[PDB]
Amino acid sequence: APLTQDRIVVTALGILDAEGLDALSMRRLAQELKTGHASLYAHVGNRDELLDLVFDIVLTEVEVPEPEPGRWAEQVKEMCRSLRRMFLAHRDLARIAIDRVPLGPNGMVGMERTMNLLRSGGLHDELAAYGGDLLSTFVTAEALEQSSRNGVFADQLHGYLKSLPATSFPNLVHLAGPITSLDSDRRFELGLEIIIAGLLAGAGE
Amino acid sequence: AMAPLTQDRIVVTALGILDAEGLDALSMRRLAQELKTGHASLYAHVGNRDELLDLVFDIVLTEVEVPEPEPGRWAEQVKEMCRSLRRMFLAHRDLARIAIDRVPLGPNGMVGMERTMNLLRSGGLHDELAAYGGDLLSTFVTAEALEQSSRAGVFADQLHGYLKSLPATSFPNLVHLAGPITSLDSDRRFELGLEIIIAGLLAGAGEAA
Repeated sequence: APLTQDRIVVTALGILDAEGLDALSMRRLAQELKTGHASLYAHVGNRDELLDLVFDIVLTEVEVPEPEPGRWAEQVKEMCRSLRRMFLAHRDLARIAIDRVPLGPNGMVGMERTMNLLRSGGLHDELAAYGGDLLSTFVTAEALEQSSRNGVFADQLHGYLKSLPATSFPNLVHLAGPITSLDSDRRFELGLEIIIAGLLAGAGE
Repeated sequence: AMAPLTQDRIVVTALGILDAEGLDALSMRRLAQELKTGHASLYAHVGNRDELLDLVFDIVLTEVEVPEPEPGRWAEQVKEMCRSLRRMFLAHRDLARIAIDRVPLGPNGMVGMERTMNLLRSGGLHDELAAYGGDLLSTFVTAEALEQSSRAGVFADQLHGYLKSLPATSFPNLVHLAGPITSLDSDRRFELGLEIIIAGLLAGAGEAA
């Protein structure tokens, strides 16, 4: 097999999947591929450059539906859920993403389709452009937080808040559970609805 | 001259280093040098570098003003409180970097959170929406800040020029939206995202009721 960018990225993604981001060093990479450092660099560049490629390669997993009449909110949700699923299937991938702009080949194609869908809901240019950005940021941040629970810290945070003097901190005592605790699924759906409802509001008539 | 060290004098000095020189310049050694004290008395007062940063984070939160609820002005008061948080980050180099992984539950943080939740609930938000909304608002403000600081006028005109000169037959939306996707000034992005989240919160409180 000739060394290629795509072979390097497949191998890199496999290490990441089975061992996590910290295990993906260029030294480890070169060693797995049975190649030298110079070849590695020539094909993918430095570590951050390689991670840009590994991010783009997994974006094929995100499906943006073709717009349908009267289904805009559900379809935008379906797209955000597809992005969530991508992160949940690749450990530490949200760590790579939380940082980056999805402008590689698959990212471009996906952004074109995303913007098609968003504009189709009647969103003005700035709203469609910024709303795609906000939704992507939201999804990535939530996936990162879920991955961060994969304990008791959140539980000690609960006891602390619950035992505050209720006369001085009535809201923190009362909301002690929701503030510390929320299920990943429920917070994702809540945040997704909030952003979608607010985009619709901005769209107006 | 030299007064016994207090926690406050130490933190204020640390924040000064951060403001002028950034987070990497702020080591315990630099801090002890700047205070002209020994490392025992520094550590007795503020612990390790991570504990110090928890303290620097809480001290600047004094700057965030969360208003007492005013009936009929809910949406603009939430904006106001969010703009105050943004102001604070913009004032303090590298501060969103410290904030991003931290829960603001020191003194200033906990009071700020109480007042925030007071304001959110005063708008008729049910418990989960109030609690989650507070989080989503702080998360959004902090992310924006991290990135107003992570920006440059070159890179955007490159990305703009890539998008703008894409085959219009292939990428009609990317070509047409090259400006917004690439341009958006910070103020504009900030206000749009604020509008969006506040409308969605009211929308959620309104179905509720």
